[PDB]
Amino acid sequence: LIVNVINGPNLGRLGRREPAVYGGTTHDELVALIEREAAELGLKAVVRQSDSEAQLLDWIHQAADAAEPVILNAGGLTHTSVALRDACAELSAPLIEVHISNVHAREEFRRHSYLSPIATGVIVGLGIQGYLLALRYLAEH
Amino acid sequence: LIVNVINGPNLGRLGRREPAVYGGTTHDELVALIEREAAELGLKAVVRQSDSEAQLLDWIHQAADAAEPVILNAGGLTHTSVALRDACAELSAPLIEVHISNVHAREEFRRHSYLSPIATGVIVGLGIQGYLLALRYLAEH
Amino acid sequence: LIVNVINGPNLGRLGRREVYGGTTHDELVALIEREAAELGLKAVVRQSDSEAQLLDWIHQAADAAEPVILNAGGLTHTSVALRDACAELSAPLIEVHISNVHAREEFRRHSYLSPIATGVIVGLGIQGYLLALRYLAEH
Amino acid sequence: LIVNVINGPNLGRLGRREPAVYGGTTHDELVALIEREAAELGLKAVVRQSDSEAQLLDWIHQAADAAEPVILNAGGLTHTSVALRDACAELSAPLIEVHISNVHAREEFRRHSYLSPIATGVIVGLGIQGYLLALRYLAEH
Amino acid sequence: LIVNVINGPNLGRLGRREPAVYGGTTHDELVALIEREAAELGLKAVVRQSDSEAQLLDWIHQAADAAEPVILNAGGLTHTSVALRDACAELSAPLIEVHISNVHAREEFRRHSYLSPIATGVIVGLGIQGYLLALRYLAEH
Amino acid sequence: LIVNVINGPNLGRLGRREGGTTHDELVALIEREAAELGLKAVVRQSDSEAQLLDWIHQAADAAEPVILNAGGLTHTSVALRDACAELSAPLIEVHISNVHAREEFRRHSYLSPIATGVIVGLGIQGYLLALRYLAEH
Amino acid sequence: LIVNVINGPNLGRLGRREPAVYGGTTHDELVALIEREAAELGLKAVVRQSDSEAQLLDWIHQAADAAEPVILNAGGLTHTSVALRDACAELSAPLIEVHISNVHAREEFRRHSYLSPIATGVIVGLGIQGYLLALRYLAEH
Amino acid sequence: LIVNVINGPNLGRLGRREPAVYGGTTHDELVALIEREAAELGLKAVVRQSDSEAQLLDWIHQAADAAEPVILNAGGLTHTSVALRDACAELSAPLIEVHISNVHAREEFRRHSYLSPIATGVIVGLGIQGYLLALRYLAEH
Amino acid sequence: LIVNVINGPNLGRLGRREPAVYGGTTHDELVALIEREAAELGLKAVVRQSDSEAQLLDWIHQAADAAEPVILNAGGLTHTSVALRDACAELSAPLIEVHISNVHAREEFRRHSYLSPIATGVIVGLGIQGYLLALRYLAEH
Amino acid sequence: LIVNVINGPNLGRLGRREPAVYGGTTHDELVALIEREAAELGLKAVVRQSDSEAQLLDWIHQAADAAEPVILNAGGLTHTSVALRDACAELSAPLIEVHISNVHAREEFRRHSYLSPIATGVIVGLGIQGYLLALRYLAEH
Amino acid sequence: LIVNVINGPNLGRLGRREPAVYGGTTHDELVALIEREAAELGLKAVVRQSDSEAQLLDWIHQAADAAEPVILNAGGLTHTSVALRDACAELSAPLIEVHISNVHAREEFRRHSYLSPIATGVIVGLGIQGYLLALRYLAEH
Amino acid sequence: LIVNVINGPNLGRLGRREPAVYGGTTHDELVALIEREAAELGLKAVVRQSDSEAQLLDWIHQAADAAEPVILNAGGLTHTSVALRDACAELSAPLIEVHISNVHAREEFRRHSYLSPIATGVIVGLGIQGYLLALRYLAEH
Ligand SMILES: O=C(O)[C@]1(O)C=C[C@@H](O)[C@H](O)C1
Ligand SMILES: O=C(O)[C@]1(O)C=C[C@@H](O)[C@H](O)C1
Ligand SMILES: O=C(O)[C@]1(O)C=C[C@@H](O)[C@H](O)C1
Ligand SMILES: O=C(O)[C@]1(O)C=C[C@@H](O)[C@H](O)C1
Ligand SMILES: O=C(O)[C@]1(O)C=C[C@@H](O)[C@H](O)C1
Ligand SMILES: O=C(O)[C@]1(O)C=C[C@@H](O)[C@H](O)C1
Ligand SMILES: O=C(O)[C@]1(O)C=C[C@@H](O)[C@H](O)C1
Ligand SMILES: O=C(O)[C@]1(O)C=C[C@@H](O)[C@H](O)C1
Ligand SMILES: O=C(O)[C@]1(O)C=C[C@@H](O)[C@H](O)C1
Ligand SMILES: O=C(O)[C@]1(O)C=C[C@@H](O)[C@H](O)C1
Ligand SMILES: O=C(O)[C@]1(O)C=C[C@@H](O)[C@H](O)C1
Ligand SMILES: O=C(O)[C@]1(O)C=C[C@@H](O)[C@H](O)C1
Repeated sequence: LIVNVINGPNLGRLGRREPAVYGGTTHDELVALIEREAAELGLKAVVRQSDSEAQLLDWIHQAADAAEPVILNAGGLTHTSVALRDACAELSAPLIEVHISNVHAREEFRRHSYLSPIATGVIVGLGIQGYLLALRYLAEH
Repeated sequence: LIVNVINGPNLGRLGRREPAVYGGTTHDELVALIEREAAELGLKAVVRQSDSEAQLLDWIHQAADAAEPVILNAGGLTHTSVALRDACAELSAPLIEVHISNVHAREEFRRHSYLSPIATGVIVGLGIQGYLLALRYLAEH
Repeated sequence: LIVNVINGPNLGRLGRREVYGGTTHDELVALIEREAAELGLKAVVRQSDSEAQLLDWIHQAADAAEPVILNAGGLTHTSVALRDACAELSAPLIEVHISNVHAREEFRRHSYLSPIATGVIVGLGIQGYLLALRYLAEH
Repeated sequence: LIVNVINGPNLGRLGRREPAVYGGTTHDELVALIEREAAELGLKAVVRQSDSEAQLLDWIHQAADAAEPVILNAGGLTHTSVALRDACAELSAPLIEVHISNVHAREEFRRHSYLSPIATGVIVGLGIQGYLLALRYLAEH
Repeated sequence: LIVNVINGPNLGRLGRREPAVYGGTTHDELVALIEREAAELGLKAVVRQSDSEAQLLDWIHQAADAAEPVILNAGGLTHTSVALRDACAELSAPLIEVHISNVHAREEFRRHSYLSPIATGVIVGLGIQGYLLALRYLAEH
Repeated sequence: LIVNVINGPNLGRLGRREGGTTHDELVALIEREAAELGLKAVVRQSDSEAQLLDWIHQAADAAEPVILNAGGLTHTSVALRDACAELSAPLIEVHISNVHAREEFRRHSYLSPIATGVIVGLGIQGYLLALRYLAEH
Repeated sequence: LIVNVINGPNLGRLGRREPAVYGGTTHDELVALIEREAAELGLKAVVRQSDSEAQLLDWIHQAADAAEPVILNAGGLTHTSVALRDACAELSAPLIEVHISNVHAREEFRRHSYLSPIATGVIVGLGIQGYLLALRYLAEH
Repeated sequence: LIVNVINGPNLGRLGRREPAVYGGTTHDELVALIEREAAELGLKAVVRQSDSEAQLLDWIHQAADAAEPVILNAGGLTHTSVALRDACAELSAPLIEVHISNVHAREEFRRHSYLSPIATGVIVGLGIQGYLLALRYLAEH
Repeated sequence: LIVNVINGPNLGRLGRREPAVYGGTTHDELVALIEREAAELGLKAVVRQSDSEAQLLDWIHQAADAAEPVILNAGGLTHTSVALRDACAELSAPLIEVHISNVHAREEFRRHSYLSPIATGVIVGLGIQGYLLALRYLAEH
Repeated sequence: LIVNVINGPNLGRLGRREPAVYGGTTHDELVALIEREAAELGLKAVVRQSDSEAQLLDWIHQAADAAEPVILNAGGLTHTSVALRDACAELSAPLIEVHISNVHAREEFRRHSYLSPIATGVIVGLGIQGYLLALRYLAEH
Repeated sequence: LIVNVINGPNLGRLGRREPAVYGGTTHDELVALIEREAAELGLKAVVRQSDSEAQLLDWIHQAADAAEPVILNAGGLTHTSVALRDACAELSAPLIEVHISNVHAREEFRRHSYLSPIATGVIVGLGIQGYLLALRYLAEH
Repeated sequence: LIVNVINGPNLGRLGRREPAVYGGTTHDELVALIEREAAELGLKAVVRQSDSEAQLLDWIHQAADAAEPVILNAGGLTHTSVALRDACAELSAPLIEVHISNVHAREEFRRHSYLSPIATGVIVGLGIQGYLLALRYLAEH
């Protein structure tokens, strides 16, 4: 059972700066953490990160075609991209929107998400653990 | 450690009505589910519900005095109540805001929350499992 | 059958003074019960300044599949809790306002109930409640 | 005592389309039903319908000049006509604004009315019976 | 010469938290300072606090029936409660809206009050002394 | 301590037209209450924004507190706000009328977010209530 | 030459019911005044009034083809008619918008005009004499 | 098949007193061009224009009863008429909204249409050829 | 009877720039025109210009104490000054707001006036002749 | 004459979902249809699709350099990209914006386009036929 | 070649109250810096400050008549003054708007400028060096 | 001492067409001017341009990891890109935002920038010299 975990722009640099806002973990540490939690639940997690909106669209496309669930932290494109929203709306399996930081306690523009209205559900502010709680929801649904 | 799970107006009726929106589980079964998960996790779950703002405020106050964390589904008061937000901001232990339904796929006025800017984090649209995921985050701190 | 008339905060002091007419709350319960007997209905007329109490009355009506005529006072404009309790009614809900809320302060022009109500009557004074009965008498 | 019942554009076709929104009663049938209820109340009803704003303005002018009350379902002109509002503000007898459908459960632009601030009262969402109820109000003054 | 001083939700806990916004004086201390100033001024002050909306309305109804002035710090109901405003609008004697904190220098939502337009006057930002100044006004009036 | 009471535009004509207290009368009341509180009140009025700014600059330099009724400039003047922001002693914004029961435009104030506190609609006594707060620090 | 004076809906009832929001002068009396004042200025005024938008459009069309000035009191259509603003935008000669009452001292919706951005100029609040002054502007070109 | 092409206010004046914002083609030349295209397409076009909203409504009621498609350029009433929108919402055959000018390159208010949300589709800015393209859509369905 | 004509900031420089729609007339030539016309009417005009807000307020205070009328072109302050509005709001005689240019055909910020709602009337876009029309109005009251 | 038909993100997947919203025609079959209609018209169509914004900008830069027309369905970038609008605004030949779906009958965010104000004109809701009607306008200019 | 540097209200107090904003340089010191840099560049700088709007207007009127450029830091009047804006629009030589602090990083009202749309360009946030950069642009014309 | 100058989409085509907006200088020429003034100043300028947001993000990451300053003309992404803003907010060295044209003099959407609030300073409207002025600020830190 495959679960795609997809990270958007700038998330490749997790841990290098403001560990107050996004955690101390780097992206390789995140990938290993998610893979371990996913094996413990009976799932396989494919974890991918890209700064390129076209590349993220490609991965969502493949997820739609294989009818696989998506855990998406779209970074900045969360608030700006209709193209990514429409590609995510093709997913027949669940879609969990994840934000490491509490986007409601930050700038006003971070409060609006193209993704939330079409997601199965949203987890915000729970730090890197939010990804792990999303997998666990997909294990039980 | 004690975790408080507080439910706001109307959630006493959980399970009888709009089962595609809220669960099929009743509040009684909900309380049981939470307690069992909390037990597994090394925690103790104190799960209470009320339709009165004054009573919710009283329980939040108690949690603040006790330095205990709160998992709050405020129901309609989420969107309307400054008095509740202000009492919640007194918590020193974590506050997770939970909604059973995906408040972002619903009427616009449900997209606005007084609680979210002052919560540690927010979990929405993951049905009743959002409560159990919130327990799991607090297990980790 | 039974029709529930539910009045919200401040409405206990009807006709008292210190817009809404000179009829008191006692006199209105009597009016509604007279008119409803005449229509062949049983009217239960209840008032509470407590939101939680209003909800419990709504919940009861919804369990018994009975109609509600609701003047929710200030909470018309402010309570999502109450809207959601009323959205559970399977029998009709008629939202009533004694005053013409459209001829007053701008904030009184927004109701959380109207979108989920069967219909709404506004500005016709106390008779508003009687017209709602007459509507419910025809179903 | 004459009461003037006035219907705006498109309502000549009542009963024929959107019966789920505007009822299955035709406009001839409405006129009869209203005339009957008026007589039972001790009133005489003059029911008229035009798709023409100039026409509806004329009939309002006559009602103002005879000091007769008006029951008005102005149809789409509810939302758009300042001219109709002003003609109506001249009236010294009462003005009751009626809508068949519940205009607050429908498109956002139907929630705004130039007539409501200047009317004695408003009835909405009670079907055709909404006209009978306004007649009952007027018999009582 | 009776003055009612009425405190709304959360204010039973004054001085216990956020002492930089609301002060270090407790509610019981505040009762005593208000009582002492009211005596100096030739007034009898009745100081009451509640978390319950319905209870505040009853207190205001009694002030209405006895033509007594009210000094009101409605706390969070300031910005949300029309029922509270309506009850206050029946007062024939002066009404003083008081806030301890400078509500204009805090969150945007605290900058709107249902009470101010119908109050005699408003004092904000002058701490606990705001209530004492409102007493002095009423002794003058 | 010296406390500066500053009145903005049009306030020189108080008492003419609707309280009945004139500006001379107002100065006199303020000075009395100030002395009863152990303070020396300096009360000035100007229709000129530049002059108002100068008075505020001087209170900042002398670390004195200001009671300010800015009149119509309350709702309009960023330059006045910034001058007041420089004050290290408390600033109290006072309005004679209840600005919240009037036109919408009067419900916005450039001064309130930077003031220590605001007193509105208590008439001329607001100036004396603001004196009393200042006397207590 | 010829100057067109066009009044829109409700304005044929000037004088009766009414003001003075709009004066005590009647529409016949207004016609006489304008004609007289126009005579004195060496102009011929043609004064016409209609509650029909299509009829007012027709009169503007005639003025556009005759290359004649227009003094326009559009009534409620001032605030609502794009079609009237488009007819008037065709005029090559001057267009003077006139309102009897001071539209800026009334309801907010009257403060908005489709005609003002395309008019040569606007006169508001000077009563009926408003028309006579526009004539005198037209006499000077 | 019969197709109705209905032009609303001021469009009788195509080509006379203004543009190209609108082309140099007169209404009669547009009628001839539309009839030639229709015939080439195997259809019969009926082209009607009015400055009167009531007349437009009558024509729309007829097309609805005749189950005939409509190409509508409602002119200024596009932006203003709820009554025209509702008459159009009843058409069972396609409705194509056409504007000669590019309404999106003009005033802000031209950018809102009551008709677009209930139209099959919309063509704007393509000049008079827009009508001939709408016809061609209808010949293919 | 004395009439005050008061021009605000930058107006001293009339006819230096840019001749539509401020005109080619200088401030000196405008004083002379206003004076002749005032005499023709049986009135005395006192025409004054200043770039100082305080100076304007003083001139307004004089007219208020002398129960004299004012024709005011506040220039930029029309849009920005509550002080100037409050000063004019004291005038017991008529106040006419004048603008040389059609402020409705210009920047959106020029369509808001603090003066218009308290003025007797308003004249816009009729050039320097606006001031003479204003005098004419005052001659008749 | 080369015409460029450019499709944006997700549109390579046409025909796979929401047929319904976008039709059953695949991208391959669309290219063939547009090629064949172009030939009928004496044009040569070059039909390209990409998920990459950078790639779209290069294709529009080439059309700007070669002075060739563009039919552009920008998909989600329609409502979000200034960069795309600016590159389009450089086009010297006609630019026709196409949407397969009726974007005004869908979410509010879809009713805003960066492209429309600088397009020659806009065709929406006519299905894939919209691309062929756009070719036909270009054949005439 | 003369260059007017004009400083608006409160800027006389530079240096002695907000090093973080604003900076440590006094007005006298800024004068000497600017004159020095200007000499380096072959310009003569005239640097002037006033808290009086009438005074600033007069200096802008003078630079207008002498066709000299202006570096303007209007302080608070930037956000509030139409009069200042209009005087500035008369300059034929370049007008450089300067702000010492980054006004986009501050309260939302400092983000609106009446001067930006009419300036040649604008420099913000580069501290006092902003004045010296503007001179360098003017030295290049 | 390295300074990176980074240009966004369409800016490769500088100088070619639109020279009254963006100058007649081409990109190659810009790079030569920038490198020459950086030498003059004791600095090394690395000047790059890309139409790809992913590439831009990578350039900004490398500047963050090297603690180098950035002068950024983001082009259209200025107004639209949160992902860009976030990458820029990692920069420990100064960030200068530069726009060639005066964005406040253009369309309203150009007056909003995601970069301004997190930049050190912003230069707009000063043409190509804007970049050289930003180089000079940075020389002086
Ligand atoms: O996971 C984060 O909280 C986020 O999604 C990442 C980068 C920012 O652009 C988002 O707004 C928040
Ligand atoms: O958990 C639910 O999704 C909710 O919190 C409950 C009741 C409603 O009032 C809230 O909007 C959503
Ligand atoms: O009965 C009505 O007029 C009302 O519901 C009663 C009290 C007020 O709070 C409502 O706005 C109106
Ligand atoms: O009868 C009413 O429901 C209505 O007035 C009739 C026609 C529509 O235009 C209104 O919005 C509702
Ligand atoms: O007195 C106080 O400042 C307040 O009234 C009390 C609690 C908060 O909820 C109000 O916003 C401010
Ligand atoms: O003191 C008064 O209430 C006020 O400050 C004076 C003049 C007006 O401009 C203010 O809005 C209120
Ligand atoms: O004459 C004017 O006052 C007006 O044009 C006439 C009738 C109303 O509908 C307008 O708002 C004002
Ligand atoms: O044909 C069009 O350009 C239009 O429909 C005609 C007249 C105007 O009122 C519309 O805004 C555009
Ligand atoms: O005469 C008028 O056009 C105006 O009063 C004069 C100067 C400008 O500042 C106003 O906006 C209009
Ligand atoms: O062709 C369509 O209708 C559209 O251009 C394509 C995809 C969506 O992102 C647009 O909103 C509509
Ligand atoms: O130069 C400064 O940044 C400013 O111009 C000075 C004073 C404040 O009023 C401005 O907002 C910014
Ligand atoms: O440098 C220019 O002024 C700009 O940064 C470049 C391209 C456009 O998209 C921006 O709005 C302005």
